Amino acid sequence: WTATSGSCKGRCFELQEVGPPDCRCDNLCKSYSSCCHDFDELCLKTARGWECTKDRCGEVRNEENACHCSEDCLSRGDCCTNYQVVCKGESHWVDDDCEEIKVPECPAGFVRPPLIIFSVDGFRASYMKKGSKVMPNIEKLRSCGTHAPYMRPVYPTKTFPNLYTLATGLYPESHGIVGNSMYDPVFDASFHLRGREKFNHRWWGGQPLWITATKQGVRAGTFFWSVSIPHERRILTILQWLSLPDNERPSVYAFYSEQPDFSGHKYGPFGPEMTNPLREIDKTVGQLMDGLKQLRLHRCVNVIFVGDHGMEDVTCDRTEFLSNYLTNVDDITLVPGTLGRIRAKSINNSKYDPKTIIAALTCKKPDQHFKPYMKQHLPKRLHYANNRRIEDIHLLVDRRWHVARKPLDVYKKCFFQGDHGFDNKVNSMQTVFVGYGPTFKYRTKVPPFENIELYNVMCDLLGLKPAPNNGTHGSLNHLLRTNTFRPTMPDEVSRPNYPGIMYLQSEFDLGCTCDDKVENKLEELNKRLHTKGSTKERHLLYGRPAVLYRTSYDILYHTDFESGYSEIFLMPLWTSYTISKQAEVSSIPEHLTNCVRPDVRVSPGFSQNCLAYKNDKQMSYGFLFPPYLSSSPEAKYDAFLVTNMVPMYPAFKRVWAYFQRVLVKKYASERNGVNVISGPIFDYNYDGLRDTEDEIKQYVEGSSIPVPTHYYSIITSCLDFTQPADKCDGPLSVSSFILPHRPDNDESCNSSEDESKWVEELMKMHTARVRDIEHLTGLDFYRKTSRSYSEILTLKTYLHTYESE
Ligand SMILES: *[C@@H]1O[C@H](CO)[C@@H](O[C@@H]2O[C@H](CO)[C@@H](O[C@@H]3O[C@H](CO[C@H]4O[C@H](CO)[C@@H](O)[C@H](O[C@H]5O[C@H](CO)[C@@H](O)[C@H](O)[C@@H]5O[C@H]5O[C@H](CO)[C@@H](O)[C@H](O)[C@@H]5O)[C@@H]4O)[C@@H](O)[C@H](O[C@H]4O[C@H](CO)[C@@H](O)[C@H](O)[C@@H]4O[C@H]4O[C@H](CO)[C@@H](O)[C@H](O)[C@@H]4O)[C@@H]3O)[C@H](O)[C@H]2NC(C)=O)[C@H](O)[C@H]1NC(C)=O
Ligand SMILES: CC(=O)N(CCCCn1ccnc1)Cc1ccc(Nc2ccc(C(C)C)cc2)nc1
Ligand SMILES: [Ca+2]
Ligand SMILES: [Cl-]
Ligand SMILES: [K+]
Ligand SMILES: [Zn+2]
Repeated sequence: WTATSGSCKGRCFELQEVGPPDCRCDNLCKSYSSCCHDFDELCLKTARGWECTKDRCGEVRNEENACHCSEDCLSRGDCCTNYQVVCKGESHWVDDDCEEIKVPECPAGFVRPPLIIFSVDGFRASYMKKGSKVMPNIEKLRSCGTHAPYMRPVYPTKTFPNLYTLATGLYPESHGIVGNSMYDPVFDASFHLRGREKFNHRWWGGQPLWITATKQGVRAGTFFWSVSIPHERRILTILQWLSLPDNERPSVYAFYSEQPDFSGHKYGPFGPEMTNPLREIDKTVGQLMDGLKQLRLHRCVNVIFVGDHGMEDVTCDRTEFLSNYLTNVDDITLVPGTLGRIRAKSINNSKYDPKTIIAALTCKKPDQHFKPYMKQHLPKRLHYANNRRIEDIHLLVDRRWHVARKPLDVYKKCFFQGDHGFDNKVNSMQTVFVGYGPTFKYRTKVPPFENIELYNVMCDLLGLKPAPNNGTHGSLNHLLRTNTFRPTMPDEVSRPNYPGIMYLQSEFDLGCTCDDKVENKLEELNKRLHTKGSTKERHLLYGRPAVLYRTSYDILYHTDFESGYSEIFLMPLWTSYTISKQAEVSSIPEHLTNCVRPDVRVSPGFSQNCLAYKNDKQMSYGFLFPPYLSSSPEAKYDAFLVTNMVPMYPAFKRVWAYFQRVLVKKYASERNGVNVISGPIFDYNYDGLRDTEDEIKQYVEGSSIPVPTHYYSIITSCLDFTQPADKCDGPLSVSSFILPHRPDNDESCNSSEDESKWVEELMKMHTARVRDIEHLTGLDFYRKTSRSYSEILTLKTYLHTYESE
């Protein structure tokens, strides 16, 4: 019930929300069917339109007008945005030359430059170039301010997940808005686009920017706009709020546009119908900037022009139907479209089996346009699993396609030409970022970055301490002229042991053998030097990784590689080695094929054993530093130490062996040498965070050797590839991956072919940021470089995407 008989008289677009049954006058009351009876008349005036014309100049104020051209309008804060232009000989903001904003130029009583977030739904990154002719205001913001070529959205590349990631700095699995549609089994409640459930606060986790601001004494405009409020009214409402007295005036505001997403769905991303929507957004930007100029705020306000996701060409004829795959189609519920999520239709049906559903969906047709995954097998860069609202079974849908349950769903639910939702690495889903204002840099282009980073910067722009989130605070310092956040490196928690030779060979009873007895002060001085770290500078280029949790581990030096060996997990946490452009690949000699060697620096009790691998019929083993890359026959023996060995399913060894034998050398060739850090990851509860030992669900049979869920590598070289990786004077270049450690290659439909046809494609799909590896390992990389710490944070958030330009 709402007592709609109250009135909006002097309450139009009020900032405090009133609770039922009192009637509302705020910018969301329409959406709730709760506005006062006189809201339209009072608050949504339209008379005479939105622009001053010469004849209205100095009019007598008529309060019926949508906006005003009378002399008192600047004091009242409610002129038409073109008032000064038409009536006072002023120029439109877009016509003025740009001039650097070195310091905020604000009216008296402004405590800080306000922040205005101008968000545009469906605004694809390439519209900045392709549409540039018809967007002069947006083009001026972009060229005069700070801009990225694109900004990466979160997965799924849907509206609400992305807008709420913008507002919180959190992945969707952590903020809880994991799609535009959801079922929460604990609430037994469903969230949808249409309806009222979605307004219930229990869906919405984390702490969005408006709440962060309010808790710390910074007032916020209400960010959400009901759809029938016209854009011109939204802009005039923001500008009016900006004329409130100091004590009442918000410092942060948002505007939202349903365009260009609305028309992109109907016409496709580049339909000729798309020009008009882009012109219209531009005109809205021009209204805002003109309105700020009138208020003397155009060199005071920081403006962020930001999109949520792009738009791809997708048509009804490109739908895959689960009825072409599953016999039991009526026993499942599908969340359909540009992603798939599958769960059981009834929890009372115990003949529902996810394994047989996955199998029926796996590489069943030559051209199949979606790939099924248990959510924990999805690429870790998507961070899309650790939420009860995310169904165990997921379908990653190819760009340009939909998945649906049955054909009748597509014509009794073509009607559309664009859609979005796909993998957040897809070019068509990339969106835009421009920052313009005193706090942003002048005419500066910055590299693409991820939208989870923006919340931190929005907090910096408003002098707020960000709530805990998934941005890496400091990684976007290079966007800002001032207000940078000067992070310190985390403190190492565990210091390493440096074991010398402490064990005789016969103390080990590991069931390992090696043909290594084939056997000098010239050479013997040298090997001692190597075991004490004499080549450490060559193989450990950026310092040892810091261990940021409590653990027991040893640093182990060798000719060709250095490792941080965990006595708790019985394997290295990290292995570090450098491969020059000139390095040679060799084979594993015939006599050494099954060689494993006890490491006399590490107790038997803290070593793996070969008997466990013999007894475990499913599990084999691999090496972190690859024997193929040994610098010499004698050095090669180091690669077979039991302390360089890790458990690997045979299927995964096909992947690993190809990476180590072929690809590392290819990279050293292309990049002028590479430094590699490889190691295991254990994320059995799929939370993106390192597992403690009591979370491990699987061990090599009969032993305490834990089995990794994933293997990572960080591959660093010099950004200026004219310098070799080990003598780089400036910025670095990095690519990384987190490969899932699986007992089959069912993910790779071409896996029966030679590794050269499928392995690198797998690795590309599992590309990662150094930062993703840091969360999964509790390690901190790049601690000793000649680079600024902020620049290193940016490197650590880098994702190498493999998309074309
Ligand atoms: C991205 O950034 C985010 C934010 O920094 C990172 O997420 C954080 O990770 C922390 C570590 O996992 C986690 O800390 C836990 O918090 C528990 C208290 O949680 C409540 O309070 C906070 C603070 O306001 C609030 O934010 C939480 O909100 C969550 O929950 C509701 C849903 O219930 C949602 O509205 C919201 O969306 C959010 O959900 C997300 O997180 C939860 C987990 O909290 C997931 O279940 C969801 O899927 C969703 O992703 C909460 O309202 C606290 O109680 C925990 O402490 C337990 O564990 C420690 C171990 O050290 C132990 O000391 C304690 O005793 C306790 O154990 C007890 O519970 C156990 C499990 O139930 C049980 O086994 C034991 O026997 C004990 O009884 C813990 O400290 C923090 O909450 C989240 N924060 C957020 C916002 O998500 C995220 O990790 C980053 N991602 C990456 C990859 O880096
Ligand atoms: C009410 C409603 O349902 N919508 C969404 C329609 C989805 C349509 N759609 C479906 C498929 N494709 C497109 C409208 C909406 C959205 C955001 C918003 N304000 C806002 C501004 C800034 C921010 C961040 C940037 C801080 C967050 C929120 N006001 C209104
Ligand atoms: Ca974990
Ligand atoms: Cl969805
Ligand atoms: K075995
Ligand atoms: Zn859309």
